[PDB]
Amino acid sequence: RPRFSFSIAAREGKARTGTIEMKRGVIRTPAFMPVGTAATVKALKPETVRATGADIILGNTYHLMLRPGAERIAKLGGLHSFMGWDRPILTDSGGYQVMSLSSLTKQSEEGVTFKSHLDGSRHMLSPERSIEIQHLLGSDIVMAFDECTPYPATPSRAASSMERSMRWAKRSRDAFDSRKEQAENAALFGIQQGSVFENLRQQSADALAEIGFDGYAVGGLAVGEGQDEMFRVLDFSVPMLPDDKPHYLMGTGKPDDIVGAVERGIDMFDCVLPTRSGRNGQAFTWDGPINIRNARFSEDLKPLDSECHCAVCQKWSRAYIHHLIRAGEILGAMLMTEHNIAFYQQLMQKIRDSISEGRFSQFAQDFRARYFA
Amino acid sequence: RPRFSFSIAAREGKARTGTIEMKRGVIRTPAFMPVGTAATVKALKPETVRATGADIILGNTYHLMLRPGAERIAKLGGLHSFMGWDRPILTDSGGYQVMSLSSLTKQSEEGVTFKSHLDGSRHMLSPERSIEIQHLLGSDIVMAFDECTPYPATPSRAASSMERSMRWAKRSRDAFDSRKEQAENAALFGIQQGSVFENLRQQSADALAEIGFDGYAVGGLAVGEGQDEMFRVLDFSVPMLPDDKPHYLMGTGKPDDIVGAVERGIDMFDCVLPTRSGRNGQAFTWDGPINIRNARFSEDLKPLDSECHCAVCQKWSRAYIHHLIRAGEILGAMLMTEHNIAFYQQLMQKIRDSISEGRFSQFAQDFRARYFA
Ligand SMILES: [Zn+2]
Ligand SMILES: [Zn+2]
Repeated sequence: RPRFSFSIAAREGKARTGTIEMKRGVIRTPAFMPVGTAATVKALKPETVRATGADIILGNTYHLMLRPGAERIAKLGGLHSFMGWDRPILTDSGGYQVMSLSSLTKQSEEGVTFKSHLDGSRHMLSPERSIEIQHLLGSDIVMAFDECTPYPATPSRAASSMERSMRWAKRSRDAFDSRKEQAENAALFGIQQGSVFENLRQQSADALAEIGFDGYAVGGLAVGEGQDEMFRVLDFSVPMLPDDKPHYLMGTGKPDDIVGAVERGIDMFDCVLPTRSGRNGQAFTWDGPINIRNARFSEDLKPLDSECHCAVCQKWSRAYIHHLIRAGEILGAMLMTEHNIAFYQQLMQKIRDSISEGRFSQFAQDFRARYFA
Repeated sequence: RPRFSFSIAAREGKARTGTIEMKRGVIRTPAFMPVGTAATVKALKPETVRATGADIILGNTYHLMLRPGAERIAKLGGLHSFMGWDRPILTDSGGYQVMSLSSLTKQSEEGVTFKSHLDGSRHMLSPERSIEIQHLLGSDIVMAFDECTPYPATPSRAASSMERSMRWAKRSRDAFDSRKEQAENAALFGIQQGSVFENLRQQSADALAEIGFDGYAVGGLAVGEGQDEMFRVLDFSVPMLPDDKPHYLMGTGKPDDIVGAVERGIDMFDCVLPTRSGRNGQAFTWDGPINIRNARFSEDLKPLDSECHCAVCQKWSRAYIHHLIRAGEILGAMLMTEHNIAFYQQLMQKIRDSISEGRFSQFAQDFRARYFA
C-alpha cells in the first residue's frame, strides 16, 4: 500500500463514499473513528474494536504526552505496539485539550505553555513540538496544530485565530516535511477555521489549499452553536475544501449530526459520545437512544437494539446490562461500549452502502423518521 | 450427565485429583472457582472466564439478593441465563456477608434479620430462605446456611456456633430435599465448623456425615489465624470428612495456601484475591506476586509472567499494563483479571497433572522454592 491514497468510488449529491489506503490498512469512508484517549479505547481490547468494524482509531496527543509520555511510548516501540492496535491511528494535535483541560495556559505566536491537569507539571506545545510528539507516537494521520476559536466569537477574534492557525498550519507542514520517516510514511491534515463567518472560512480554505495537505478538517464547530448553525456553516464551508481529499468534521458526534454532515460532504468523524455516554448508561438504537439505567428496563429481556448484529445484542438482555450499570460493574461499561461502537459502525456501513447504491437521500429520511419517532 | 458424581482418578498422600460430573458440566479437581459477586466475574465476559480454564464459578447470594434480587433473577430465567454462564455455579449461603457487610443484624435460632449496606432496606436469611434464594438463582451447588465463628473464639462460643450450624445444616438439608426440582438437579454441601478445636471439628464432621451431603466445606478458617494454624487445623479436620466426597476450603486463597491445602486433602477453592487484587495492581507470577504499579515496570517490555500461556501475556507488556492501572483505565482491570484467573487455572492444572503423575510432592517443593525465592 501507498503512504496515502484517497479514492472516491461513488457520489450522491455532496455525499461521497470511498477508501483511504495507507501503509497500515484501508479506511472505508465515510468513517467513524473510535477515540482512544490514553492509549486505550475505553473498556475494549483492540480486537474487539476491530470486530465492531473500525478501520482506524483516534489517539489524544494531549493525554498521551502527559501519561505515559511521548518519549516513553517511542522508547517502547510506538503507540501501535504499546496498545496492540496495528491499523491506522489518527492523532489530534493536543491543542484543543490544552484549552479545555489544562491550566495556567500562556499563549503566544510561538505556541502554548501549560500546567498538567494531573500534577501541575509544566509542558509546552507548538506546531513543531506537536508534530514531533505525533511522530514519537508513530501516528499515521497527523493533525496540524492550530489555535481554537471559542463560540461565540467576534469577527475580529475569529479572524485573528484563523490567521494564526494558518501560520501554524504552514509551520506544521514544514515540521512534518523536514522529518524524512514521517513525511514518507504518515499523512498530514490541515484544519479550516473561521468560526461561522463565510469570508474567513474561505480565506482559511485558500490558505490551506495553497500549503497543501493530505486531508482537511472543518474545525471550530460542535462547540455550542447548535446543529442548525453547524449545518449552515458546513453548507458553505465544505465546498471550499479540495474535493479530491478527505473532509474530517472534528468533535462530532450524534448519529443525526453524522448523517447530515455526510449529506454535506464530510468523510470522517470521531467523538467520545458512544464510549463516554455508554459508560454513563446511554445506548444507541435505531429507534433513538435509551438510558439503560431507567427502571423500565429492569426486567426487559430484549437486547439493547432489536436489529443490531453486535455480540452484546446476540447474548445479553437490557435487564442484565441495566443491573450492571446500576451496580457500577466494569462489565457494564464493556458491554455498553462494544454495542455503541458497533452501532456507530453499522450506521457508517449503511451510509456507505446507500451512497454506493444511489439511495442515501432515502436512507437519511428513513433513518430520521424512525430515530426521532 | 448425573445430578452429581464425584470420582477420584488418582491420589498422592492426602491429595486427590478427579472430576465432579453435574448436569451443566464436568468440574476437574482440585478446582479453583472464580468469584462472581453481583452476577459478573469482575471485568470479564463469561467466555473469557471459560477460556482461562474455569469449569465452575461462584455466585454471592447476599449480594444477589440485594441487587438485582433473587425473585427478579428467577423471573428472568435464572442466574445462568441472566449472566450468560451455562456451566455449573456454586452459590454461597449469604450468611458470611451478612456478618461482614450488613448492619443492624439481629440473630436468633430462626436466622438473621439485617439492613442492606446499599440502602438500609430490611432483609431476612434463614436456612430455609437461603436455600430458597439459591433455588431461585438456579444454583448447581447449594451451600448450607450456617452461623460463622469469629477468630479468635472461646471454646464455649465456638461450640455454641458449631452446634447451631449443625442444627441449621439439618434444616438446610430438609429445605433442599423438600423442593423436587432442586433435589433432583442440584447438589448440597455442608459446612464443618468448630474453630481451631479438634473435638468440636470432630463433632461437626460427625453431625454432617450423619445428615449426609454431596460435599463438605471446611468453614471458619482464613479469618485471621494465619497459615501455620490453618494448616494445623486442616491436618486433623479434613480426615474427619467423608473421603468419597469433595472437600471445599472456603475463602482461600493465596497460591501457597492452595498448594498446602491440596496436600491436606482439599479439592475446591474460591477467593476474590486474583480478581480483587488484580484490579489493585497485584499480578501473580511463578516467581511470586508483583505490583504492576511499581515504577520499576514503567518501561518493562516483558509480559506479566514469562511462562504464562494467557492471551494477556501473549500480547501486552508490563509497561502497558502499568500505564493502564496507574491511569485508572478499565482495560487495566480487564487485562490484570484475565491474567490472574488464567494463572490460577494453570496452577490448578499443574496440581492436577502432578497428582495424576505421582509427582505432586516434588511439584509443591519446586513451586515454593521459586515462588518464594
Ligand atoms: Zn448491539
Ligand atoms: Zn498471563
